[PDB]
Amino acid sequence: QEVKPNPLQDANLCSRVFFWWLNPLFKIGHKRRLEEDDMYSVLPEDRSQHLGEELQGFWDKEVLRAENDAQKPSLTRAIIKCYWKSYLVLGIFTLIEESAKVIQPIFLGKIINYFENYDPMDSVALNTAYAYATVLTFCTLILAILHHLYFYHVQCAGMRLRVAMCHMIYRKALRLSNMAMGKTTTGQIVNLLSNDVNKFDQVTVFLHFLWAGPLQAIAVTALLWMEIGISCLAGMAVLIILLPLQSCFGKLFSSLRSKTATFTDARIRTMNEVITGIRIIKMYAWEKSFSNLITNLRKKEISKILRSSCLRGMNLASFFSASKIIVFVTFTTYVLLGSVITASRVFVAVTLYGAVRLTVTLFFPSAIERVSEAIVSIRRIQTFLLLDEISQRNRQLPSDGKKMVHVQDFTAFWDKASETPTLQGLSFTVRPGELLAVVGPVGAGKSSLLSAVLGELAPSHGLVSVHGRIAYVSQQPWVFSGTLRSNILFGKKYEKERYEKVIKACALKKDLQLLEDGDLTVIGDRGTTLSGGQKARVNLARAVYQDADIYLLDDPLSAVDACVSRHLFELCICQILHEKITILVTHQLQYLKAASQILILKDGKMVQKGTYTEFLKSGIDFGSENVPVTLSEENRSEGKVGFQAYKNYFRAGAHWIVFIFLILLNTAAQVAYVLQDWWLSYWANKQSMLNVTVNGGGNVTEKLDLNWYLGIYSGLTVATVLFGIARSLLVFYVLVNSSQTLHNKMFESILKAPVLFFDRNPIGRILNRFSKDIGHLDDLLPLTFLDFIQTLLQVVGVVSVAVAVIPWIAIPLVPLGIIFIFLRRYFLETSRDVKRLESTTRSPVFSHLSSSLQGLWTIRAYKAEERCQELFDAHQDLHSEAWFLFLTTSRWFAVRLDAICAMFVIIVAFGSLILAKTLDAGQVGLALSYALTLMGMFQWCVRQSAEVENMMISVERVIEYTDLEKEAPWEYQKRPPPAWPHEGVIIFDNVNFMYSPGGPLVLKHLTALIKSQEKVGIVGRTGAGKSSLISALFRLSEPEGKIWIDKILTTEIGLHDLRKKMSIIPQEPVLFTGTMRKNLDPFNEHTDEELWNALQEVQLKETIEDLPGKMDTELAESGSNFSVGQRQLVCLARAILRKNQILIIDQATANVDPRTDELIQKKIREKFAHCTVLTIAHRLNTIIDSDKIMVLDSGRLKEYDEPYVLLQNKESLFYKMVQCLGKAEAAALTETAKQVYFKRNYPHIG
Ligand SMILES: Nc1ncnc2c1ncn2[C@@H]1O[C@H](COP(=O)(O)OP(=O)(O)OP(=O)(O)O)[C@@H](O)[C@H]1O
Ligand SMILES: Nc1ncnc2c1ncn2[C@@H]1O[C@H](COP(=O)(O)OP(=O)(O)OP(=O)(O)O)[C@@H](O)[C@H]1O
Ligand SMILES: [Mg+2]
Ligand SMILES: [Mg+2]
Repeated sequence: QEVKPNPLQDANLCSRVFFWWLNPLFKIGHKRRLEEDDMYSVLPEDRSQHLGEELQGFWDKEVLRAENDAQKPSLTRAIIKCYWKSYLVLGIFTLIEESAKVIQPIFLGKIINYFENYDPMDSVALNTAYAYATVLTFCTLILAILHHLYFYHVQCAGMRLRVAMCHMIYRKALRLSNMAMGKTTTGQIVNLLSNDVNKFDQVTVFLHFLWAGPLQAIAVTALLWMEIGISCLAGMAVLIILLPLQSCFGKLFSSLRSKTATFTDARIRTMNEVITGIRIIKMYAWEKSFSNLITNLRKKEISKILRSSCLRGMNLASFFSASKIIVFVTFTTYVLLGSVITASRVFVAVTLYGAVRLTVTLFFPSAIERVSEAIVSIRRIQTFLLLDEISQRNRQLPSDGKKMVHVQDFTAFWDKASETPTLQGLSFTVRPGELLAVVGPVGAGKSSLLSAVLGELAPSHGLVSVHGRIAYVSQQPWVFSGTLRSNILFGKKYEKERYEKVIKACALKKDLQLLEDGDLTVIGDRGTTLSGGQKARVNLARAVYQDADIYLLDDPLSAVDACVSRHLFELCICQILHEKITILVTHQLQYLKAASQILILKDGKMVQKGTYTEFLKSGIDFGSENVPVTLSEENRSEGKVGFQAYKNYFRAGAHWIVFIFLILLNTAAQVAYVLQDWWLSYWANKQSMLNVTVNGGGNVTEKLDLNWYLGIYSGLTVATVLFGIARSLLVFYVLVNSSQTLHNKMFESILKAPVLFFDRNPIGRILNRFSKDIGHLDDLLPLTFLDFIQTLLQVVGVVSVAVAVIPWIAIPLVPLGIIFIFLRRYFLETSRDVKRLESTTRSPVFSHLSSSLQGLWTIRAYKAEERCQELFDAHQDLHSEAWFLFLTTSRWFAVRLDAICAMFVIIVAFGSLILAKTLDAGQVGLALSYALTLMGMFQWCVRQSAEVENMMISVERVIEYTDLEKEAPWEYQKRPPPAWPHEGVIIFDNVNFMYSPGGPLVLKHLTALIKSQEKVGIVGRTGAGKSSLISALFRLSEPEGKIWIDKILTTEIGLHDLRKKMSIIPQEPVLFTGTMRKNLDPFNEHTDEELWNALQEVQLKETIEDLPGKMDTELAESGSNFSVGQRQLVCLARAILRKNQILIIDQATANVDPRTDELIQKKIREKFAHCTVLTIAHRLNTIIDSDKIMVLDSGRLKEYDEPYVLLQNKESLFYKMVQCLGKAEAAALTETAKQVYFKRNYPHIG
């Protein structure tokens, strides 16, 4: 699958300058659409691993020199020391080009001097005119040929720098410790890799012009001084009064960029709690809660960028304002001093200014802004690089060949600001062949003991020793993108004789046989495709298949069915891991009979540590075609999209009256700019005629109205300046408003998407369009729209000025125009698909980064950092190839445009003499300079239009999401009564649920009756449909059959109205980043009294009050500070505070100790004893006292009756399941069920 080599490496200079190696690519793109197998590979020196590892050495040398100097490090010094060698050589080309751009007007003015004094006698004049023509061609060739190659090399260097910085940021994020994890979130890294690197490839382009500005300005001032006297110093004064203002604007630009960045960080941080928990938001109708925050943050960000956009508009208006400013300046003095201008002074002035402005007034403020943004970018990258790194594992001592884990007197602190430690007095050891059992209450430190073995917890007192590889199993399963086989292997080689044994031991055979593809089906991100019980066993199978030496199982039997839990514990831990080192932690009091070492931890204090018989003897107790991968690329059909997107983009900004006032002001500014030069030429001609008539017998002396002329010129100039300023401000404001409206519409439409979209499209595919695709509309879109509208206006003005001349020069404008149109049409048909492929290849970078930033724990546990870095480098090169191809195509188009313009100039200069041998200056003279200005404006306008089309097809990616077909509306026309549900009777009648249209069936003929105020329990093997039934009830996807709730069909009411009447406890734990008050209730409607009452009921306030800011503690990403027990308690508190009629418990006692479990069960039974509670759990000790228990097997309901009736039948699946888990527990459960049945049936004798 190796892509063909890039023909650039096998090309000479003659084909590299003109980009001749792009003919087959364009010929292929013109016929069919481009694919990923048609993009050329990057050079061997432009790889990600070759640049990142090269810059890392320089960064390490710089930080070592800073540590030796005992000062603060800096990234700019290392960047310079690394990228100055391959960049100082490019300065000589700019130095010679800026000199040629000043030399060219000299010859342009000298060649016209011959036509001004045309004589048919002397041939030396013709000889020197031809020599001037030859040197003019010599200068224009080097000015218009190598400039695009220099731009291409600069863009390549910028892309290399961006790739190196991205690799460095990724390598830094792959080593962040737990302390640094609480200061930064995923949104920060997303922003740093999306927008903070988009300025490096742009700031390295304009610094040359930045430092060459004054050098060319002084040169052109000294050149003008040769003809103009002391009066020319006013122009230098204007320059030295304008440039310091542009330099001082850098501080304001830096402050505005810093504010934009610190706000965009918080704006992007609120993405995981919106997307990854879309089911939790839909099950609680909290979409408006997140919309009240995200749109407000976007409005604040827009208000902050308003000042930056106003400054950019002011600079872009000053760009074309300073030209006429400098025209008026020194001319107000040369006219008032008595001297006059007829043709020569004004002509040389305009011909010099036309070349000076394009650099000085354009690239200087742009370069200032680019440097101001790059400073903030480098500062943020350095701040991210100076975070607290993870404690690297020290060099282990040479052992005697054996492996063991020894911990003696361990003491560490999770948070240095806290007063109490997490662990106290740890002294134990594990040998190969033993079984350690950790038991304790909630929030005691059971998982901290396992985390300390890995190396994530810095030991504050003591020493640890780890000999051998570790296979860690996190409490929360982590499944990345890919098939189940790739998830089990995880870099290991496929071995059927061991894979089948691992599948049989983990009881995954039924799961692989019930699916449609077995172990070859794809799995979405975050394991949204599979269930919790399936991922909990997939992770264990992956850990077992690795064949490691240390197995740190962090409660893998918490979300697994009780019937298969015994089989798993018997055929995966006591048989496979019997010879290895393992530390199993759990809450069940039946698996500890086979363990030889039990550590009863309590609040991080080692109370007891012995065997299982020592606790019973002493008397102490401890219980008190093949489903392609993730819906590959589907963005196609980019066949010259029409005005359908342009109309929407123009209407989302302002009203039609504002849209027409915009073009009115644009044409007014253009006609004023034209009339300025028109009046200047008229005054010059009038002064020439006056000098002629006063030299040829000037009997009368009638001087022109000096005051009137000066006043009208100043008025025209001021009007033009004000019109330009106003139109720039209006355009920028309209474009900012349009971008904000488009972003708001996209955000409002995304929330209304079905649950299938979120788990069929990867996180990266919908995250890269919320930071880069929508962030470009604030950084590149208006700067490209206004730089093209003004260019088109200037082209129209130049054409209207030139049409007033003999059409002998305007006739050949039609073939040139149609050739340019054909070239633009041929180049866009390729550039569109090239940009599409660039976006499609940049998407997987973020798609993999989002999964890596969540699975870094398992990554460090398995030591797959090399594989992760290789995958990241491959994903980055996949996009760098398309970026290089886009840059090469743009440079080839520019080279072709410049070549055609030079050919047209040569033609109009050569083929005109045969007919103008007699036609002198005034009618043939200065026409060459006219044509040069015309071709320059054309070359600028074509590139501007190409860039605008590129930006339009880029924003088309956002515009496409305007429809985003949805499910049933929020509220239908028929509304339920305000007292509904009054009873809560749910009736099913042949209901079927399918996660995808045409997919495998889950619920097959499910019929059950649920009375009012009847506690119904649901049990059965995992992955059977226990959650599918809840999903069909909550209407996450359109089900079959009919579902009646209090004589009301679910398919005839509003989705939000149905979801707001049923509370639910989520199966997986998830918390929102923010304050505890907002996490408990974001609407801010609950009183503190009832909040504390609910906290006391949940039994969490006792430890909540320990923190100083009980209601102000800001949580980390996904609740990194809180544990699984704390997350479950917060979810229970939220469900209690909901206080609705219908309550559905899915998974509430997964990782809960038996004591607090029974406590909260009794509390719930006392509180909600007057409503219908649909509780679901694996442990029967909390549901054996229910009214009826459902038995879901393979989707179909096998039996549904009373628990005692099920126990009285030795053939029932419920009895066959409860027969396991020992004998005493089963007997106690049967006795409790019999007592409950007696008390319910015969109270007269019970
Ligand atoms: N990043 C963190 N910063 C500060 N404290 C933390 C962090 N992570 C966990 N904790 C603390 O550790 C405690 C939980 O410890 P640990 O994870 O070792 O046991 P556990 O597995 O949660 O116990 P159980 O399984 O009974 O819930 C929590 O009370 C929490 O306050
Ligand atoms: N988006 C999806 N695409 C394909 N299949 C899916 C999707 N969502 C769920 N499934 C399948 O539907 C089944 C539903 O299982 P369910 O979630 O009811 O298990 P569970 O009862 O939650 O397990 P446990 O009781 O251990 O938590 C899963 O086995 C899964 O394979
Ligand atoms: Mg735990
Ligand atoms: Mg479930």
